[PDB]
Amino acid sequence: MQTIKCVVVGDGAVGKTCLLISYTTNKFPSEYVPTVFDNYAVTVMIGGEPYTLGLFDTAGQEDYDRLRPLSYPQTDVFLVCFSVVSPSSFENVKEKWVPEITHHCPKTPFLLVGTQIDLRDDPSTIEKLAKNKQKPITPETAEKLARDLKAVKYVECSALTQKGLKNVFDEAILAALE
Amino acid sequence: ERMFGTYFRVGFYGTKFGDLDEQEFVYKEPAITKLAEISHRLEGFYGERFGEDVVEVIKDSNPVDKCKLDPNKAYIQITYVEPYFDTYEMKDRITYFDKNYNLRRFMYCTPFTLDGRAHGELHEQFKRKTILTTSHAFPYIKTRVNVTHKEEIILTPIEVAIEDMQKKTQELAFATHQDPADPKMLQMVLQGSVGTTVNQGPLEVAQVFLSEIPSDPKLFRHHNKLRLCFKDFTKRCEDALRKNKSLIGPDQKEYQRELERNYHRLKEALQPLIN
Repeated sequence: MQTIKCVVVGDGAVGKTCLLISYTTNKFPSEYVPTVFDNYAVTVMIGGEPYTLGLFDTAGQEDYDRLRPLSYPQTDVFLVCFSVVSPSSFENVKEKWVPEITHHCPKTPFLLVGTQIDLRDDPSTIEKLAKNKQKPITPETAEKLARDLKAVKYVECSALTQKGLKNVFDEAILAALE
Repeated sequence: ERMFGTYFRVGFYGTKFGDLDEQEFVYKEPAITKLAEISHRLEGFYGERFGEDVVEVIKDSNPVDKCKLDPNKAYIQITYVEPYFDTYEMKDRITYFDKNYNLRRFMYCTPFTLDGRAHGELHEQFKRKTILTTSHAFPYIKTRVNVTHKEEIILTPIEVAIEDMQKKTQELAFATHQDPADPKMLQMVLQGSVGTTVNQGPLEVAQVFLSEIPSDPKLFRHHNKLRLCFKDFTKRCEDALRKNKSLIGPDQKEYQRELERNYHRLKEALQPLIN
């Protein structure tokens, strides 16, 4: 067919972008060639059919509140993003990000995408976050929130070790195709 | 352009590799293979051999020091590469239809600062264009074939800017003049050229580089050529906004209007520098 419109929302500085660009250009987080423009495109193969997937990359700051939902019409699918080591980005998913896209597109499907899952299993951040009275987000606790809010599923990935990265974008297209 | 296939560079480091240690191949993987894929395949195949806590991927691209390497671990460097052609070699892949037939030069890009980081500001960002030459040329009876010569090219921060711009000026070009047009793809490209909310966007480029006519004329060739790539840019966003107006339905009227209030805000700001 034609492009699929996947609009990605989430708190700034959770590596929303760092993982968009690093997947779509076959670079590691270390070697991606930087740029000034936004949005990324990537063919993804799925059962011997090639699908192209536009990635719209939205700012996370309140300042852009008035202007962000301009990108929401004709969206086919949404990626809602928190970093699993960032318990504010996780609560900003219950109380801001998901109430919004479903206000404007109450039928466009969405995914919960936890990110930077390499610092979860990292012994220097957990005892870094805990010395602030917080733990990281286990997938246990994230999985429920997705069912709690009827996301298609939850998916987590590491930009850096590429783990489950491809599964994120594979689900997105499947979600959109239904 | 994976009409040719997918090409990664693979280097092997460590005694545990026997005859491979310090060899560098180019692997020919079938079209649309993601870095994630093969790296999972390679490390997971050598996690079957040596032991899982022994395989480590060099999540990098610029060259390899060895004394930084745990002489007990098996290190693999995996890096995506593209076929590299002469300006003559390319022209002939345009007219004649058969194109996959002398692939023996492949290129990756690695960025850096003079500061030893990987990225910087716009005025700080250098880029290394590395060219690998191979022992044979694809297609060929095996799927890997190992490197033999190698050439570094260095792009000054302005050349890097120029390269970004040209890539994007043509991203518009192609989406505009394509039939049946893809609205979603074209808006995505356009909304990210004029309506950027995340990255720094084109105006900050021309501010950095186009705000002083340099004295050194070796640098004028670059300064002025950046100016002209902006002139051609500005004309392709107009030509794209004009097209998206032909394409949207009611729901995207304010959307489109903002993309226009953007581009005009920007071309006003550009025109002092581009003249």
